[PDB]
Amino acid sequence: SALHWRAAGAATVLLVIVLLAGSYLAVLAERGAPGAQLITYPRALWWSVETATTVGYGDLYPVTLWGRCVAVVVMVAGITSFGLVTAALATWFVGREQERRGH
Amino acid sequence: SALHWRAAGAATVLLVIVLLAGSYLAVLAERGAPGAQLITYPRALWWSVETATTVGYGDLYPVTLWGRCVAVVVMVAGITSFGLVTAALATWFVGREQERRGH
Amino acid sequence: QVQLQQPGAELVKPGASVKLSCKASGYTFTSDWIHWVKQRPGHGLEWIGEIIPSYGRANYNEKIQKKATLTADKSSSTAFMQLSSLTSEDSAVYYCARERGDGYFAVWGAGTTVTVSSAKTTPPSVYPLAPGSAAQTNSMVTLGCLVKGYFPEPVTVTWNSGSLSSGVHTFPAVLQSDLYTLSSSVTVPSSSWPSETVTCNVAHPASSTKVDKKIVPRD
Amino acid sequence: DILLTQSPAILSVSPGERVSFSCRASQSIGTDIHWYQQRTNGSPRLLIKYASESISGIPSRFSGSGSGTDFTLSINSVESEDIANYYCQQSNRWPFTFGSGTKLEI
Amino acid sequence: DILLTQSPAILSVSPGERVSFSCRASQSIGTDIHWYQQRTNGSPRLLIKYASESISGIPSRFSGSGSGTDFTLSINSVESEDIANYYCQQSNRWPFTFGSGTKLEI
Repeated sequence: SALHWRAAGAATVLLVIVLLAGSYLAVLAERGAPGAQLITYPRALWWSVETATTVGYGDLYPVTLWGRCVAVVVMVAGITSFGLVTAALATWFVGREQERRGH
Repeated sequence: SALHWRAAGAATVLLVIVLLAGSYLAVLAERGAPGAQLITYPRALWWSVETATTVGYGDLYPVTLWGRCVAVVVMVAGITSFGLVTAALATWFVGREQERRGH
Repeated sequence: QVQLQQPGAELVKPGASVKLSCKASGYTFTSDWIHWVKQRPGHGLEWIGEIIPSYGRANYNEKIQKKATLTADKSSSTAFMQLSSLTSEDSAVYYCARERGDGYFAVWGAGTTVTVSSAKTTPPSVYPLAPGSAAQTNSMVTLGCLVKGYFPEPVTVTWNSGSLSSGVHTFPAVLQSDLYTLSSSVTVPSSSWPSETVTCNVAHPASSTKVDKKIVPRD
Repeated sequence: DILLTQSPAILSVSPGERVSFSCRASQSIGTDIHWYQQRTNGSPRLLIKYASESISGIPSRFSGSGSGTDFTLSINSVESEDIANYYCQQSNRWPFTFGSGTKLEI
Repeated sequence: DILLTQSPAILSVSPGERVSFSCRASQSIGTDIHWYQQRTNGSPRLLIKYASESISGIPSRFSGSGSGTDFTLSINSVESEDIANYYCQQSNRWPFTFGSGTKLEI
């Protein structure tokens, strides 16, 4: 198993873990802030997914310092994992194309 | 036809299919949930596109478990297809640059 | 076409149940929803529920007492609404309507009059209404026929098999001792009668009867 | 659930006059409002969809307007066949709901 | 903080009748409303969650409806064991809050 597919798999598993820990930590950070909506676990999980994908529905967001910090980690983990998959696909394409040429 | 252009084409067609199935399945998941807006097909189609691109207008989103699950598939199919196109462009650029050097 | 076909009437004893049908025609898509709408006499429209037949998933108005269960037969393009444990509150016209998943009801059924009662079904008696011997006529003449002693609603009164629409009132029925009575009036040129035949057709769906009565001068 | 208020409940107008039915939504629903006409013992008939879109077969006499919460159905030049109950209906949010109805009277 | 208005405060109904408790939220809270029953000197009992979801052990007689600001708890066929105080509660926004309560009376 080549490095890029291992990394892609590792990144995926890591992202799922970041999503779950982020849903938990967001609820713990946001309860106690008046007006916060990011305060039950199922919808926090939905929120951490829409944050990692940057899908931008705007139905849920953190209002506290630590929930925003948690949100930043989730954004970066999401954007980064997806970028890694692209890099892994590009390594595949570039290698399969060397072969098509002989090299 | 090299692998990366076939994959890019395959991904594009696949994404269109995910968009159509997602628009249908979102309406089926969201009707029956009070307050849901993602409940007619034309606007669900618009919604599945803004989800696959992550364009984040926030005018429509799912409120049920299964509509959110459908939304996740559409997010991932979108982000992934676009990443594949980047990987395909990078394979092109890297090959065309080998040639410019002789190799 | 007629795109949504519903039975005209169902009579239901209190506590019992009835399964209303709605047969669809015309263009049918996998994406179509069939809705059901309740209209109690003299009141507004009330959304009951919806089904997508090409999947069988149904949703309901949760704001009211759940009386209904929606099913569909893909084979026969028929949608059914099972109304259970009915009381007088459930007496109404129930329409089905088709929605292409784009929000509005393009086409409706004629509706099914549901009557919750213990009274016997009774086909109507139909009698001529022709002027008396001393009535002088204008250039018009008014005829009619009297639809008496039927249960439940409704009856559908035409004249000459529908071909005679201008000059026609049918009155709302009155209810006495658990039977309905109405009359229906028709006005034709005094010249044209009786040389030209005039006949009311009274249909009573709940008894599956349709009868004719010619209006001829008093002999 | 979205409440659709139609007031007044009865509208008395003289023949050939313009007439306007009000339909007000309890919250903003874009243009996701449709209008039905129901005459004495007939079934409802789609008149106008998405607040202003014509339906084939409906006299040009009928038009619709509004967006947000306040919707109007209009009849240039009223005539006898327009006697009916007029209902609005929203598809913005589940469940679909109907206004309480406005009777036209000449 | 989200205010939950329950009016009227007392509801007088005859046995076997349907009955409806109102709960109105000061702002839109989706379906994030729950209903508790508390009888004389007992603790509150979850009846309905998320505006309409059944709780195992609660008579089918109980149902809920609403979304946005206006919520209704309903009892088909009231009976004596239903005498109680009925409270709604929201989990949309911190802090959780309770309605002021509606006493059922037969």
